[PDB]
Amino acid sequence: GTGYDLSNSVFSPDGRNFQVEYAVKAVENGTTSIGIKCNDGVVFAVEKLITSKLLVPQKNVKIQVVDRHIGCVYSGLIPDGRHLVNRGREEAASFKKLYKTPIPIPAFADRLGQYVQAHTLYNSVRPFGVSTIFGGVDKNGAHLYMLEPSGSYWGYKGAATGKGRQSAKAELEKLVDHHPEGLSAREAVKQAAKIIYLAHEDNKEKDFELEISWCSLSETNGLHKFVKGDLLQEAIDFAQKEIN
Amino acid sequence: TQQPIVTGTSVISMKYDNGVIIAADNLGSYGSLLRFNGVERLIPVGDNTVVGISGDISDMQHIERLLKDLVTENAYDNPLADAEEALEPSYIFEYLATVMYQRRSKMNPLWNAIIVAGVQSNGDQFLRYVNLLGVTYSSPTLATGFGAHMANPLLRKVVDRESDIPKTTVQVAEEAIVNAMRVLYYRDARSSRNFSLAIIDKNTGLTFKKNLQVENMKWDFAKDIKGYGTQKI
Repeated sequence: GTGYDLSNSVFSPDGRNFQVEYAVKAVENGTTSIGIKCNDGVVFAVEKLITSKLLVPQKNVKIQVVDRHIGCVYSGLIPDGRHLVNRGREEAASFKKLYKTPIPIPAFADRLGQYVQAHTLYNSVRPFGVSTIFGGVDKNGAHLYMLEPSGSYWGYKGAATGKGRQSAKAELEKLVDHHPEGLSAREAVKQAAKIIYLAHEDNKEKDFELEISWCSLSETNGLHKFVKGDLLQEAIDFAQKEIN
Repeated sequence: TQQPIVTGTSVISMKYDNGVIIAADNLGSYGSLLRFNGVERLIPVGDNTVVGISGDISDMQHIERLLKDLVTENAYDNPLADAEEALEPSYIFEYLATVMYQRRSKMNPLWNAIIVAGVQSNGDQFLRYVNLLGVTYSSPTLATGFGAHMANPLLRKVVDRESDIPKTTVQVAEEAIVNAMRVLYYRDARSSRNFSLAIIDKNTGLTFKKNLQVENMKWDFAKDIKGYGTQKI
């Protein structure tokens, strides 16, 4: 028959949920965001399209902090990403309250995944429209995860989602091949700036602003912090050199 | 909480020309038993606020967790958590005071007396008090329990009015605080010789001194006390 793509949680004769795939398309329509796991932490980066010079630069932050050690950046429908980040913050607060210890990165990943999978379980709720790359440093070291609107989430050496996800994935594969020992935190920041600058060329019609955060056991003592000032400009210059 | 179990004794605090000083003993009393030592009752929040809690230690730990959660929540989606949009002492106070008055009104209070001391963004000295009843008052000198009875006269001899705050130096205020701690150790059965002391100066910042001890105690005259009246040997 027909009509399997009009209601959420409805399995097509193939075994698919078409509304989830449409949400994935909505994600693919979003900007490019990447995460890079280094030897002692993770680095998140995102492109912010400067639709007009009326936008206040360095403001309109896109990377959200969870607890004090988790970083999250979502590609797709930004409001849905904020909803998911708020839910994750509530989950982290609950975990810390009950077990005192801060929530581990895998636990947080599974919480977000179960939330999204529940959102893919009823025809009364729309699937999420954001792919979220998140992670941080816990007692077991660095962790980088990516979660899709289907509720599927995995741990990554490097992850990327958005319009320029393919070029970013190729550059991340190059980085993984050329660095088996692992990247350093600042090297990961420079590579994230480079990959963001390289993926902007797909939509070079309008100028963009780079936003980078990192959580490193040595560089930030395990806390999620926004890369700003001298390091951000250094990464921007590194990328500008790398393009040409 | 309807009856305190593990209790924290007095807390003292005063204002001086460039900020505030607060102090409290490190004793957790299980009623009449001096059960726990090294119990820090001064909780720093940021680089401009110290909260001194006296009373039920369980509710004190609850307030510790609440302050940590408040810091974490103020960090959320706030790129200015390091500057203009950081937790001011007045914010932390007003929040704690709202919580205390609510807990009172629900007939399940937090058996505590809290003194919030810090320096605002503009440099002004903030010193205020709340309790299980939600009563709020602010004075150049503030103390809880036996502190309010014994330390307050000594500390007010230094700063009786607001006009005495600009004249009072950090050394004078710290010496007065130490003398008040010694007097409390003299005449408070639930006091401790070990205490902690925080100084919030609008210039120097937050100085937190732990493991301090009461020194220069006068006990020699006890050798001459004999009997209770007519006895001589």
